[PDB]
Amino acid sequence: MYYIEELFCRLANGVLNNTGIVTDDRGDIEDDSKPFIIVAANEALTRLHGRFNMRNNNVVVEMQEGRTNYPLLAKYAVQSYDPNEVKCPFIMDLAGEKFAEDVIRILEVYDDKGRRRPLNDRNNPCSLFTPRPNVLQNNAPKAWEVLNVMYQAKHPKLSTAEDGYNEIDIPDTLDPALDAYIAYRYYTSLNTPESSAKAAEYLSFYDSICREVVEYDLTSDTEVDTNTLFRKRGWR
Amino acid sequence: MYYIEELFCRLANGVLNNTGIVTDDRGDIEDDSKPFIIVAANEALTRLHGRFNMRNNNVVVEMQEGRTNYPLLAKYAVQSYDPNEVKCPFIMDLAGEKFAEDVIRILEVYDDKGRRRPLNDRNNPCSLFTPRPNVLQNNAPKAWEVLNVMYQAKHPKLSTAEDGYNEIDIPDTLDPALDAYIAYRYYTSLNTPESSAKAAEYLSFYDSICREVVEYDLTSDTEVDTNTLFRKRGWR
Amino acid sequence: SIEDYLKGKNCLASPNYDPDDQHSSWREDLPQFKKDREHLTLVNTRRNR
Amino acid sequence: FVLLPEDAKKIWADVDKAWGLALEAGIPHIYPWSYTQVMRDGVIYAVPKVC
Amino acid sequence: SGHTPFNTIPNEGYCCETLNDPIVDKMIGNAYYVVKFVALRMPFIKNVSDNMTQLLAIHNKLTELSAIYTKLDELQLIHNNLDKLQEL
Amino acid sequence: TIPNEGYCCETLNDPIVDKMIGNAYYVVKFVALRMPFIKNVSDNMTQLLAIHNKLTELSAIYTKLDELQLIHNNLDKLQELYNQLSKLTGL
Amino acid sequence: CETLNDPIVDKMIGNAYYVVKFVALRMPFIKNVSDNMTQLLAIHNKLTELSAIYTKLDELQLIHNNLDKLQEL
Amino acid sequence: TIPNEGYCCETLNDPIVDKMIGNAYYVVKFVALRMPFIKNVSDNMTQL
Repeated sequence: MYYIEELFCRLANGVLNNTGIVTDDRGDIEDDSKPFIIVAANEALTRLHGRFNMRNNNVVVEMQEGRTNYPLLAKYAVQSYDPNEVKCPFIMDLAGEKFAEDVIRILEVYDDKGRRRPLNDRNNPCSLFTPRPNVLQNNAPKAWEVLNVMYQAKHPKLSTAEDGYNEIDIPDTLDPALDAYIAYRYYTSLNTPESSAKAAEYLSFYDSICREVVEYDLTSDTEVDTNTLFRKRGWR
Repeated sequence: MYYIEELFCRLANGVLNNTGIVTDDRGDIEDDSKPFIIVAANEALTRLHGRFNMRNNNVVVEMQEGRTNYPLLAKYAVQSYDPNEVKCPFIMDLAGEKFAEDVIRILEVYDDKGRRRPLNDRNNPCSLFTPRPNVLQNNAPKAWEVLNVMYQAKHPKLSTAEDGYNEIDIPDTLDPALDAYIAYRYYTSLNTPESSAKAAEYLSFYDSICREVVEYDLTSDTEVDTNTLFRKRGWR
Repeated sequence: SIEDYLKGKNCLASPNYDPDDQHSSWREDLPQFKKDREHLTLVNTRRNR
Repeated sequence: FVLLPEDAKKIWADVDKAWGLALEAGIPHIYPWSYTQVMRDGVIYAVPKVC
Repeated sequence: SGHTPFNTIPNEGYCCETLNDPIVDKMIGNAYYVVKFVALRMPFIKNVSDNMTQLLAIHNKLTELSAIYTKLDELQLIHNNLDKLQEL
Repeated sequence: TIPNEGYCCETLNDPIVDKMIGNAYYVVKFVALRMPFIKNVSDNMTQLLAIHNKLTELSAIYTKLDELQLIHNNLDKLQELYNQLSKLTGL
Repeated sequence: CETLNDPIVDKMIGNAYYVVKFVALRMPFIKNVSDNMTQLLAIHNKLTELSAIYTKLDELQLIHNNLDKLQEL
Repeated sequence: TIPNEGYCCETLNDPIVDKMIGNAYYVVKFVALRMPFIKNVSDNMTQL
């Protein structure tokens, strides 16, 4: 829940202390070396959010008469659409946030009437398909039809361009994993044998921390639920 | 329970004697290298409190009419909220206890009437969900409804800025683990072949001490309770 | 401080209370006002200044 | 009183204890005995280390 | 482990007790002593509050009462003899 | 039939709610919100005790304010160089 | 099993909660008193004068209008 | 009404409580708190 400047300071004080990237007073990263750190941080956040299933997000898609493929992009969102290019958007962002393009995997799709819609089921005619990992199909659009999509989400892009996201939202147990990944990227990029050995060390540290977090289940990844098939099958 | 200055003088008179950080009298760390030690100490405390399950804390959250998502952040605490940004806070604090974000895992949630609320149960309509590790969901808020959250907590943030927490609360069997972790970080950051060899030793020492403490169960981590399923199942 | 225990009221009910510092039984805090005397020590003369 | 400077440490520790007792009693004014001995033995006053 | 303060009525095994102290400790911590101090001497507060109307009226005349008090010794002035003389 | 009952609407000056007496949390927060009044009472307890002690005397005075109002107005004329009263009795 | 022991001192709901409820049910008195600290401080200030007047309350009335008329008479 | 019995309110000048005589800890602490009186008596035994 801290800004990008705190990340730059924490890198200036932790790993990357001897490196020539850091300013003279050891306060913050030098200006010309910031895009490198931003790219590395984005890659690390995507890796972690793919691994751990932290964020569960929702989006609402409204159905037009002649369209069957509904890609989930920011072009068709209310808060971000360009009136000249797209006449009518089908992704609603009225309340809050801007729906950054962060669709990794689609889990559940529910109709506007409270009825579930099967995904990727060939033998069920009333099913929804995904030709691409974020594109969604419905082959029979109807009037007054709306679908709610529950999907696994990744961290929104960090840009530091006066309009991008400054905030970093990550569990406090996984800061060292992110820092280790950034250090691995840098020391691999240096292209020397000693730096290569240091990069190997940092990558191994990243893996070990992730495996520890998996062992102790600090993100509450495991889920169970009450049995419902006992009654469906007819047992007494 | 001891000050931060005791930690600085223990690191000045224990490990890190032979390094150039310490002052001439070897009684304290120089002003230039205190942020580094603070960052390392916070990382070590997060590691230990994630591993061992020492602290168990509590929050009181009351439910508003139109809210279902209740992030556990200081922006919504009574002592720390901004009146113009947030109309009404929902997390109750005290002037002495201001609720720093220290939520690792949520264990139990209890109603204001003394009845337990199932957590993350898909097949139970009257259950609470956590989309994110620090966010709660209640799909049917009601009048005069308040919830108690029983969660595992981490150590408060050390800042040494006349407003941060100076003290350290840790069992006396795990001081060498913290010192070894700090030394590991410092010796890795040097980027020389000998320093890495020393850092491997320090990290292995930290691991061995943690494993020993688990082996003898000095923190009373193991918990056992009386059997109540004997009566529920109908046995005689 | 056993003598202080003997010659004391030691009654919990008191009229003094600071609203700025209200806490439960959970909170433990060391005071910021450290109390420490100054002792005589000979200068090292090995640590050249 | 510190004569024969090879005996400085023990006598100055005793001076510390005596000053502690005098401060406990409440005497207003306290003197180290001499300028010569103080400058010869390099006596300085500092808070003790916490460890 | 720990006991949730809102976990009142845990009395599954045996009926007695409800365990309501932890909520008091959680919300009114460090300030229970002032509450008890007021509670012990509450009859005095009740008696004082019962006579609020009057105790405000004695106030609406405090300066006048002080001015009258300044002459209390002089007020008596042995009126009997002067009354007898005036009756003539 | 819009509901307005909630913890947000309540302020420190509101009275108690009879239906929520059974709820322990409601009573605890009821006492917690109104700590300024209890602190004001506690700080000035000696004055209240003295007034309670003298209430038996200050209880009567109250019946006699009306007479004292006229007596206070008369006092200025009533001074009359009190030493002259002995001479007037003599004459 | 049961740790209540003496019923006269120990309450089932809880000692602290019992005191808190006792204070809560009698809040109007505390509120009425607290609203008027400024007024009851003046009476405490002038308590000595009020006590002095109380001593002469029984006398010194004398239907004093009768006395002033007698002076006029 | 409001109970005000406890070990904190107890002082060395208070009399014994007949209810807690059976409690061994109460008797032991009652004797322990009032040790100055016993020491004063023992010091001046010849005079007595």
